[PDB]
Amino acid sequence: PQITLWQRPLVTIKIGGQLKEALLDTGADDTVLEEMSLPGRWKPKMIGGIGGFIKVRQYDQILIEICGHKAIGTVLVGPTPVNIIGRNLLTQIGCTLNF
Amino acid sequence: PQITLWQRPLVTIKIGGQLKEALLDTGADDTVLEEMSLPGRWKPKMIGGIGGFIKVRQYDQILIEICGHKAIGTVLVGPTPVNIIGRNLLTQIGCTLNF
Ligand SMILES: Cc1c(O)cccc1C(=O)N[C@@H](CSc1ccccc1)[C@H](O)CN1C[C@H]2CCCC[C@H]2C[C@H]1C(=O)NC(C)(C)C
Repeated sequence: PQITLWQRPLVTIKIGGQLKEALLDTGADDTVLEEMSLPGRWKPKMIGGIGGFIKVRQYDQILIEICGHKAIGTVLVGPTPVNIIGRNLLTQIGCTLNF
Repeated sequence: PQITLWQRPLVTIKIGGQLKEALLDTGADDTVLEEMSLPGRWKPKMIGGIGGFIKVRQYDQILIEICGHKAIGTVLVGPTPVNIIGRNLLTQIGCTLNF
């Protein structure tokens, strides 16, 4: 798809069998989702953005579908205001910025 | 142009005759630039990112040129680590996310 930006670029993703809405974010290096239980062992991690750092659980090799495209990568779970799909998964689905 | 996301999408912008590097961010609703003295009055404002809120100065009707493309809109100036070009300006240059 070609997504314009007059509105936030939110899309439906499927992860752990659940549908969730998430923001395509070229400014985020990582993918950070709201608190949820995923299978797998996880590692504590710290990530920062404007405002500061937050503690997150790092899950590796998680399967996630973004608008039907499959991606398998690291997903951070923690107290984010909104679900964010960062560059580690946007590259996997072949997403580019264009003008 | 088409910018891939292997690396952070940093591009050259020009504002008030000064060239600067800035991040194209579909996740940012606003444009936030590193501290700088712009003429004009401004309004105080608080914006939140991942770890919390920061105080910024809002300036209106600022002209920025992004890869030869002019945009004019509100810019927030505050102690950010990187200049962020948000959606309010990205839409003006016809920037789309494509996959
Ligand atoms: C989540 C994340 C990472 O995993 C790794 C690197 C950066 C980020 C990150 O938070 N990036 C942000 C840019 S701010 C930024 C700060 C430093 C470096 C690069 C970008 C997001 O792209 C945009 N970010 C998306 C999202 C983050 C959760 C809170 C709600 C928005 C807030 C918005 C944001 O911060 N907006 C401002 C107007 C304050 C700029």
